[PDB]
Amino acid sequence: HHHSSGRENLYFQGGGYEIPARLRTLHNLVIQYASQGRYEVAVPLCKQALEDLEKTSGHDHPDVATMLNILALVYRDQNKYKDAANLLNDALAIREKTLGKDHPAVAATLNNLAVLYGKRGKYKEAEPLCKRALEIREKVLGKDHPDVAKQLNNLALLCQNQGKYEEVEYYYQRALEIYQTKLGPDDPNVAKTKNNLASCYLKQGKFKQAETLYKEILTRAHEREFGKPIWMHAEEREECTSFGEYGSPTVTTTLKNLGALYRRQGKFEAAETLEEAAMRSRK
Repeated sequence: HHHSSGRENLYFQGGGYEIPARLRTLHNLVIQYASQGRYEVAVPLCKQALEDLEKTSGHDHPDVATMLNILALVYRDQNKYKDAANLLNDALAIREKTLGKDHPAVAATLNNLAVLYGKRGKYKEAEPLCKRALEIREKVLGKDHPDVAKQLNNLALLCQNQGKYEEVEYYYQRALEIYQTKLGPDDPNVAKTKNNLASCYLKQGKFKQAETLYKEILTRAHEREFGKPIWMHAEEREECTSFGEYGSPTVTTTLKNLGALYRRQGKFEAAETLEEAAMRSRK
């Protein structure tokens, strides 16, 4: 019944209140079968809604673009990449024509082309599409909106795949700046963006800068519960009488990361500490 704002370009404005009930049902079935990956049913029904809609309002209409966008994504999941790119451009052309060059639906379609090219390793081609979507999101939502930040994270990983590390660090820091000011410092996106930037640092050999971000994430996590963390204990075990001295999903990964890093550093007692603490945090 409900759908993410990220897939809004696959749905009719508001209800679709004035869309004939037949075309509304036909749309819901296309969506339903495509979810189950049952493309035998999904495609004809889509081709039919497309045919039915072209008769009613012509090819250059927002609803044609909607059914094209749905179909284009079915073709992409079928690994029919060239066909998918064609429909999305056709859908882009219509949306530019009927809704404006800087409409949210346009940004959505560009983010679909960029994803398609990127997942096919055509990062250079994807990059401007992603940047146009970002210039649209800025215009519409404002330069400090969390959705503008979400977009920066996608652009930064697109640039990372091209080794453009100076642009990457900038985008990740701009996105972290937004998620820290516009959202809480204990918002999950803050830790997510930090791990992403830490990954970039790792590529570059900046192990110490990544170690810092892992520690920062693990500190605000502990300080939320009881304002020493697992890593201070790890560093204590690394350095080292009647009885012995016996002893969030975005955090469990950070523990796997810092454990991996300590191991990379050859700090094995500190590594085992976090590696064991990660296995515990998973279960």
